[PDB]
Amino acid sequence: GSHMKSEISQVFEIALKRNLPVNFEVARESGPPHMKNFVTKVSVGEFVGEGEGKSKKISKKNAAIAVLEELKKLPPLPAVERVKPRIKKKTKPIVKPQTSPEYGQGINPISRLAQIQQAKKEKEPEYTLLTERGLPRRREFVMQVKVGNHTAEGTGTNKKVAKRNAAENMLEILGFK
RNA sequence: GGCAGAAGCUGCCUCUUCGGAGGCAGUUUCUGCC
Repeated sequence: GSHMKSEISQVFEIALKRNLPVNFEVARESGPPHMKNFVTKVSVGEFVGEGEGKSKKISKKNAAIAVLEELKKLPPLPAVERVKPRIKKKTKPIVKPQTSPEYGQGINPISRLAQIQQAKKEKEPEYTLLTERGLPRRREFVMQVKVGNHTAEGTGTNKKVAKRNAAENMLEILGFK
């Protein structure tokens, strides 16, 4: 074996200890301001990479793989100090996840609702925040969303997670379920 | 040739009145968009 499920996920947090990786940026300066980036590049340490790969019909992380080879040629680092202890801690990844020989367009309410908006020539719903609460012994997120004439609500730990809990209602409020 | 959104996986950042909260991105599988 020579690859994993993610490879940009390696580059992405080494930036915390190297202060030069994860510098993803545009590849042009005479068109991207119009509406969309339409090509991307990355710089890491003393090197640089681009999304092209062999043809991009291979992966969507050729940009990072082309610069992750420089993370193997790094200095001793005379700045941003670190440690590497052993025989004192142990860890293991999760084993609950699974795979399938097939896929679908409605695996969960959350993806399903987001996927339906694009088929209507939209992008996303009209999400909103309420959080009209703050008791001496109770605090929580309270999301609101609108889709035309109706609304749903949900709970979470940030504005990228309360979207999950509300989506179970988002199909039943407007009659998609 | 090429990008953005959602979920699953990965991990980071800050606050706490001691209930707990607030904030991010990446990838990959679906979709749409270039």
